[PDB]
Amino acid sequence: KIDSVLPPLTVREASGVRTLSFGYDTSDFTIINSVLSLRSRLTLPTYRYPLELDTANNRVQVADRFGMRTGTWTGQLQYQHPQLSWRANVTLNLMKVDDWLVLSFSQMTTNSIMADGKFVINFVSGLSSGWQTGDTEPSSTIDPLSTTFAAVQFLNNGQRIDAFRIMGVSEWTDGELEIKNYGGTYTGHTQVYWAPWTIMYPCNV
Amino acid sequence: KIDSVLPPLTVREASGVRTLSFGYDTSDFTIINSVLSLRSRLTLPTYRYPLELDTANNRVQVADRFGMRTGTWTGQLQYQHPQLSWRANVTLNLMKVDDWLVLSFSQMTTNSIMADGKFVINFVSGLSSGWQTGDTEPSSTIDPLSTTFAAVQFLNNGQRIDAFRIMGVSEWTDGELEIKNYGGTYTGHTQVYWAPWTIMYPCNV
Amino acid sequence: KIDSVLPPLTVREASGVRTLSFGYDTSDFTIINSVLSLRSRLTLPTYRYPLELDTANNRVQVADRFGMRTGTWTGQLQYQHPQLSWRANVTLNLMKVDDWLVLSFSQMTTNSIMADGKFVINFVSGLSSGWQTGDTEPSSTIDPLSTTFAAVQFLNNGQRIDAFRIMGVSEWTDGELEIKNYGGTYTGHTQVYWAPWTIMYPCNV
Ligand SMILES: CC(=O)N[C@H]1[C@H]([C@H](O)[C@H](O)CO)O[C@@](O[C@H]2[C@@H](O)[C@@H](CO)O[C@@H](O[C@H]3[C@H](O)[C@@H](O)[C@H](O)O[C@@H]3CO)[C@@H]2O)(C(=O)O)C[C@@H]1O
Ligand SMILES: CC(=O)N[C@H]1[C@H]([C@H](O)[C@H](O)CO)O[C@@](O[C@H]2[C@@H](O)[C@@H](CO)O[C@@H](O[C@H]3[C@H](O)[C@@H](O)[C@H](O)O[C@@H]3CO)[C@@H]2O)(C(=O)O)C[C@@H]1O
Ligand SMILES: CC(=O)N[C@H]1[C@H]([C@H](O)[C@H](O)CO)O[C@@](O[C@@H]2[C@@H](O)[C@H](O)O[C@H](CO)[C@@H]2O)(C(=O)O)C[C@@H]1O
Repeated sequence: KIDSVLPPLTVREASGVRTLSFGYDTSDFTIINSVLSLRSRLTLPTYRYPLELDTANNRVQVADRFGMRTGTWTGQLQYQHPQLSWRANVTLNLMKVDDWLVLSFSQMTTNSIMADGKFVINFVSGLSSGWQTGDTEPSSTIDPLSTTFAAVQFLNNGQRIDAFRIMGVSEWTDGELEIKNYGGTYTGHTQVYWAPWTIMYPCNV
Repeated sequence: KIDSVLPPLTVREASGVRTLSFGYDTSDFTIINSVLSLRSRLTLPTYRYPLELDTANNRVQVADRFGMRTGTWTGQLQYQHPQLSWRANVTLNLMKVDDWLVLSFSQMTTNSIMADGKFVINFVSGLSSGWQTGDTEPSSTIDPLSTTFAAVQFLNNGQRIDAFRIMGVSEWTDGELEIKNYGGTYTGHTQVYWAPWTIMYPCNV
Repeated sequence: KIDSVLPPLTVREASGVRTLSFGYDTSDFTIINSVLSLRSRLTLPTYRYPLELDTANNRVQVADRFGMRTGTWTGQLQYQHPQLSWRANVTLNLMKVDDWLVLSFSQMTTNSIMADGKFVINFVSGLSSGWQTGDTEPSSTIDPLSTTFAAVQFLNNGQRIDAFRIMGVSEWTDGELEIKNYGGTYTGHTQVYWAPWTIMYPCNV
């Protein structure tokens, strides 16, 4: 039947007995259970967010949402001072940009404030869909995480007086974000007009 | 002749017939068009920017430009108010840091301004090489995207008066960036000296 | 002995002699030194920081420290002006967030200052463990890299006068960071109370 044999196939006549064998690369293959098997089958790694595998085009990429994720918080902005405290209905815009959380305040009119004080935002409830309270937790306990200025107008018996307020992100406790108002320029007033302002802090959730 | 046969190769006599055959692992291989073929050939993924494959060292990395990309815009800064509007020749420095665009203003001397108003930057033309107009488009329509303060000196005509201006990134339309000046401290003046200032906004291009 | 063969094996006959041969997918395999060898052995890429391979779960991810790395600098904050200069003992908090370096100043009381001037931070020494001087080098030479406002109180014979100071990150030279105080509101004073403030600049180290 079989006259000759071509590689990988070879016939070795050792001890007057002709034996047929299959030749293979030792580092590539191995015989297990009397079959040709691959030595070291390479398993492809998985990817943790913000890295993702686009299975449709077999491409690894940074998730789009990582650069920008929007949301809103609806609740009551709490002003706190031992001698004066109030609640104002606000809706603030939120945006996750990389490892930062940005809060955007639109203009607002509030009751009067003391020379210094605290603003508290309770994220326990009020977040738009897709957002969890934990998503607003800062990635550091350093105080302050960031400071910004808010431009205001103090209303005092008809006259509008331009001033500023310095605001610092200082604490986060069980979903309550605390923004300290260290001070700034001040005058006796009845009401405050706040121009829009943004504040951001590190957040890796 | 052929006396013996070593694995993967095996001989089986069944139904008075002796048939030789090649022994293979069924999860590693198969037979396609009567030849040994690999089952499940693993294809290596490609990478979308800012991820890149350094082919020279077979290493996946984040592109260097992602952390920092510089540029300049040369044009006319437009101040807009219904009762007053002007154009000033400026060159502002630009830097792309991750998913942020930073605009850096050098000191400047401009005509007088109203208590509030708009600054417009037309990116349709004026960008340095490598930059396209689309590269300045914000990644969100939230208003404001960011706010900052600019320190100014109002020339009363006899005296130089220190004040501030609050600036907010508010809109981008077909290459025109709009920076609103909500207000701040103010006095009657002939001209404005602006100290340097920076403003940044989210941008994922 | 051997009655017949089966695929991959074939016994083809030509030119008067019958020969046994092994069949293979020519794209998948080849013969090298008369042995079955695979073509195109896939080599897995390595990863450059902030990308890393979690070997335990065979997963590629962004390093945790990339989003947040804390530290402290302890030294003397140097104020510089041709007609006045001093040194104050400070400890400032530092945080690396992505490609940004954030400096956090706690409240401080310093000696009096001129209408404008420079603040210098010498990172050559004073950094907490894990931090090198090179880690504070900006990723661009643009001036200013960033500006912020500091809220101050000018102390002049017991009276406290609220004002602001504009601060810009302007230069880094051999470990010395320079923060220019372009100006802001001012009055004659003997000492300055500074509210807390943060400033950040691009840094890809
Ligand atoms: C940060 C923020 O949420 N800013 C709002 C603020 C604050 O909610 C508020 O001033 C804090 O004290 O209010 C602004 O005006 C809105 C406010 O007056 C509410 C009160 O009901 O009405 C909104 O519009 C109403 C309108 O009053 C109705 O007559 C109408 O039928 O429906 C509208 C629904 O929107 C005001 O826009 C403010 O500028 O003071 C808007 C800020 O965005
Ligand atoms: C943001 C920005 O671009 N700031 C510039 C500003 C503004 O261009 C300007 O003040 C807006 O009104 O100008 C600063 O000064 C430059 C300005 O006066 C221009 C006017 O020609 O000249 C520049 O230097 C010239 C110099 O005037 C010529 O005599 C000389 O032959 O060439 C020089 C270089 O072209 C001024 O630097 C300003 O300080 O207000 C500089 C800002 O960076
Ligand atoms: C940024 C910083 O390090 N801030 C410190 C600050 C400065 O060290 C200092 O005021 C610069 O002049 O000091 C603070 O605390 C002070 C002590 O450092 C000082 O030894 O004693 C002071 C009272 O006698 C004061 O308590 C401050 O000014 O509050 C603390 C701050 O974090």
